[PDB]
Amino acid sequence: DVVMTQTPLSLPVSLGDQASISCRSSQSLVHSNGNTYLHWYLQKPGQSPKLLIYKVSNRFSGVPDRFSGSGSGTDFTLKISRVEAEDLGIYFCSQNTHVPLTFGAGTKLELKRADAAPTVSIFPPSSEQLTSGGASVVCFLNNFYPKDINVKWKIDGSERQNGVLNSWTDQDSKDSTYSMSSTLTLTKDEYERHNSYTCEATHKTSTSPIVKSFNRNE
Amino acid sequence: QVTLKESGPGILQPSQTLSLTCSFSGFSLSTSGMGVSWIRQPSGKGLEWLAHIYWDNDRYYNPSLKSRLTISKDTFSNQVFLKITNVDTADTATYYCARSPMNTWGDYWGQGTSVTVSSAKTTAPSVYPLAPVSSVTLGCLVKGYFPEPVTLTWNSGSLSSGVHTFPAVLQSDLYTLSSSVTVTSSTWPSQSITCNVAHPASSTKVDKKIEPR
Repeated sequence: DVVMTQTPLSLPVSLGDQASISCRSSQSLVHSNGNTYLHWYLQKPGQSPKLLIYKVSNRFSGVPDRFSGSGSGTDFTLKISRVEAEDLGIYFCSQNTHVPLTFGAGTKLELKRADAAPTVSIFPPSSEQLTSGGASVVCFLNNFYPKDINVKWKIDGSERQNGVLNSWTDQDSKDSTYSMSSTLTLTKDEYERHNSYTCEATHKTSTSPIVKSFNRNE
Repeated sequence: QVTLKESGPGILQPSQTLSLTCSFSGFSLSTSGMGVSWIRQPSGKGLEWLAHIYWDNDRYYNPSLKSRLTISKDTFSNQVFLKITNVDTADTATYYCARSPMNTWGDYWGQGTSVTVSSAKTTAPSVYPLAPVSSVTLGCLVKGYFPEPVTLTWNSGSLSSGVHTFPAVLQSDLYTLSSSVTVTSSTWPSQSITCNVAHPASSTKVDKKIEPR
C-alpha cells in the first residue's frame, strides 16, 4: 500500500499564527491521467471529516483562503494562515491515486497556553469494591499543560505496569488544559498483601515527579 | 443540500455478517461521474478505506479485505450498501459513507454509524464512590460494563462545573470509565454529592453518594 507519512503528529499554535502540516507519500501520487489525487481534511471530535483541499491545491466549496495546499509528487504541505479557534481539530491527508486509498495518521492542531502542573489525587479502593472482592486504585491528574505526561504506579516502592488503564480528556474549550485518569486494578488478595500505593506524575512543570501515596492501614 | 446517513446493527457477534446502509439525499447515483465510498475509523486509530462504487457500477475494494466485502446500490432508493462477512473484534469501528464523485473523492461524509463486534453479554456497571484519602476532589469509578454508553451526572446534573468525565477504556471485553468532581471544602461533606449512572442497555440507573472514609 501507499504509506502517507504525516508530520507533526501534534501541532500547538497560537491564534493568528500560521500552522504547516507535511504529508509525504511512499510513491508518487501523480496518476497516469496527469492528476494528483492528494486531499486534505479537517475532523473535529464526534464529527465527521470535512474536505478542505482537493488535488493538492484546490480549495473545496466554502473553505476560507487561509487554507492553502502545495507540493508535488511525494511531498505535500497544508498551510493554515491566521489560525482561528474553529480551525482546531485533526487534519489528515488522503490519497486516491492508488488502490487502496490511504490516509495520513493525522495532525492535532491544538491551542498553546501557559504551562500548568497537574492537580494529582489518589483514591484507595472503595469499601463496596472490596466487599465485591476487587481492588482498584485511581489517580486523577487534572488540568495540566502541555499534554505530555507520564504516570508510574508503585506498590511497596516497586514499579507496577500490568493492570493499568489510562484515559485522557480532549483539550478543555475554556482553560485549554488536559486531564488524565489512571486506574491500577489488582485482585483484593494482592491489595491485602501490600501496604504502600503510589501514583507518580512526570510532567515538564517539575524536574522531580509529583508523588501521591497512601498506606492501606493508615 | 447533500446529506448522508449510515445505519447498521449496532452490535454483532464474531463470525456474523455486518450489513450497512448509506441513505443519502441531494445527489443521485444515476449522475455521470457520481460515486460513494465506505471508510471506517476504529476509536483513536487511523482511517481505513473499504470500498467504492460508481454510477456505472464499477466497484473497487481494499485488497486486504476484498474477499469479505460486497458494495452495492439501490439507485432509485438513494442507498448504498456494504456487507462485511465473518466479522471479528477488529471490525469494531465507526463506519462512514462519503459522496465521492470522480473529481472530488470523499467530498461529503455522513456522521457515521458505530459498530461493536463482541461476544460480551449485556453487563450493568459496578459504580464505586471515590472519597478522598481549600478544594476537594471526589470521583466515581464505573467499572465492567457492556455495551457502551453510560450517562454520568453529579447531583442529577445540578453539579456540572469542575467535572471531568473520562472516555471509557476496554479491559477483558468490558468497559470502564471514571469521573472526577472538584468542589470547595465548605461544599463537601456538609452538602450531599452523588454520582448518577445510567446504563440504558441493562435498563439500570444507580446513584452512589460520596461518603467520607
